[PDB]
Amino acid sequence: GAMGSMERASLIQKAKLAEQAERYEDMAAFMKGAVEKGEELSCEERNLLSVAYKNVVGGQRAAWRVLSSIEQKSNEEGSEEKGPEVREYREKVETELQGVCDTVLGLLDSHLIKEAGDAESRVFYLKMKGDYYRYLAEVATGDDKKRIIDSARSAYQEAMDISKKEMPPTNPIRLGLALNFSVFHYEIANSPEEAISLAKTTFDEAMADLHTLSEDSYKDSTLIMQLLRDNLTLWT
Amino acid sequence: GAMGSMERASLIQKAKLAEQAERYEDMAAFMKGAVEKGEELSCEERNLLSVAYKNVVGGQRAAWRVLSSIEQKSNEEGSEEKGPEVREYREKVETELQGVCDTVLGLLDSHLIKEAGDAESRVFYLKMKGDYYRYLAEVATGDDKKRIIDSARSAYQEAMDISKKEMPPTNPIRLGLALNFSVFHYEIANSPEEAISLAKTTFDEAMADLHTLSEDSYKDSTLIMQLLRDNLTLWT
Amino acid sequence: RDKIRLNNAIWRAWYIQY
Amino acid sequence: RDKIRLNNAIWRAWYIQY
Ligand SMILES: O=C(COc1ccccc1P(=O)(O)O)NCC(F)(F)c1ccccc1F
Ligand SMILES: O=C(COc1ccccc1P(=O)(O)O)NCC(F)(F)c1ccccc1F
Ligand SMILES: [Mg+2]
Ligand SMILES: [Mg+2]
Ligand SMILES: [Mg+2]
Ligand SMILES: [Mg+2]
Ligand SMILES: [Mg+2]
Ligand SMILES: [Mg+2]
Repeated sequence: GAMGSMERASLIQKAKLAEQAERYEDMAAFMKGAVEKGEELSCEERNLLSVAYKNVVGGQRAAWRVLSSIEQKSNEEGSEEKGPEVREYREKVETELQGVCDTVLGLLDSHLIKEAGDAESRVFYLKMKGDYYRYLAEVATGDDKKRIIDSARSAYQEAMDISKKEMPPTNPIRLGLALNFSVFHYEIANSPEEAISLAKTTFDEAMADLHTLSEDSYKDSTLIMQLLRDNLTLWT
Repeated sequence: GAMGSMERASLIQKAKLAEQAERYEDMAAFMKGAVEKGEELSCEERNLLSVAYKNVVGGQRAAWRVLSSIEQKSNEEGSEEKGPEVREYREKVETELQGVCDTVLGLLDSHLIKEAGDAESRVFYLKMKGDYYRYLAEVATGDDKKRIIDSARSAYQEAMDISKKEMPPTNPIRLGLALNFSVFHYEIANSPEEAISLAKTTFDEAMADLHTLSEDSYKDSTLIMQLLRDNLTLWT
Repeated sequence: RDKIRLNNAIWRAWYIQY
Repeated sequence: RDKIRLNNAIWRAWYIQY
């Protein structure tokens, strides 16, 4: 624990400074330290935790994709110029990406999910759980991949059940969850029909109860609603 | 030496992959490993070394500036909300930035400068030396800062003497050196008159002998010439 | 927003193409 | 090029302002 001796409030402050400086590794490290104090996170703090790790793993995924693309052109008829280098470096990125996902899922399992009381917060962490299993799924293989897919679905599905029961259809976390579960269906579980179905339903039910938009978060809600519509444009 | 067991050619390959993936820390690490094989660097390899470390320290400088700006608003009349957090995190970035500069200057002193035979390569590494002392100068204080400034000037000045003797006025390394030495004058040595004078002279002498543009590098040359003119716009 | 939207579309498109 | 130029100007301007 490199953050064990620092005040919780100071860690939260430095996370925000790191965000402004676009130092997402540092930001993740500070928020990890804050979580390990053992207190629940406020809404604001949960968003910082998510933004930090989302950007870290996002950079790794992006790098993975670049290397994967390069590797496709190589090891091919016509482009006979192989060598182990591309694979090796891609596997290096892969291992680090797995390391970060495991860290996040570790924090969630110990100790954000069980300590959550609010229904909004429980869904938030279950959505996160689904997301970081999804990211593991994108680079996994074999029996490992199968276990990961099941864990992602199970986390997403429980999140959905709670969100349908406890949250209005325009709630940004509910919308964000359905959006990403939709992506899971399309990109991981190989179920594009269910991806389209969920995305559409979510959008239409948000529109049907647009009056439920919150003054505090309608910008988030409308943005996710647009993202749903954009994915539907691509997928159909 | 984490790269000690990897082939030189493989390190050079992975540096290029890291560049494409915008993984500049990795790229720097691979090029460091290549340098430590003890062979000279080709033109292409020197550029990779520079691009890698320039981007690493560039991110750190950018983060330093963000934190420095935040720290200016705080600790001030009106905005009475201090705490040690901003300073502490800025000092953290500062220490890492110093660590990278020291690594680069270490590679240059052992063992790129002494092993250089070509006049173009000797100037390249002397320019680099000047640059990474300049970056140390931006965050240093007291007697440490004074020593750093002298080391930067000495490296730049020797580079200039060799470049005026051995290279045409449109050579991109000669132009890039004068550009950065100009910046040194303005931003570090507190000599804006000499900064303007050098920038102007460099541009005019490049224009006076524009016929010396190389087919291999005229795009680099014209770009630096434009950068010189842009700095002159700002500084006058 | 349109920047976030563009990024999203490009990321989502990557899967479809590759 | 103009992107490299813009970045350069902003970086160089920072020193002048701060
Ligand atoms: O842009 C992407 C592309 O995909 C990723 C990129 C970086 C990190 C994570 C993901 P994803 O695979 O969507 O989880 N996703 C939308 C988003 F930026 F996340 C997003 C933005 C705003 C609201 C919700 C939301 F979800
Ligand atoms: O943009 C900046 C702003 O300043 C920095 C930013 C990042 C890293 C290093 C520096 P600097 O202080 O110029 O060494 N500089 C021009 C440049 F991109 F470097 C450059 C580009 C092309 C040719 C020469 C050249 F020099
Ligand atoms: Mg306490
Ligand atoms: Mg692997
Ligand atoms: Mg459905
Ligand atoms: Mg050998
Ligand atoms: Mg310091
Ligand atoms: Mg002069």
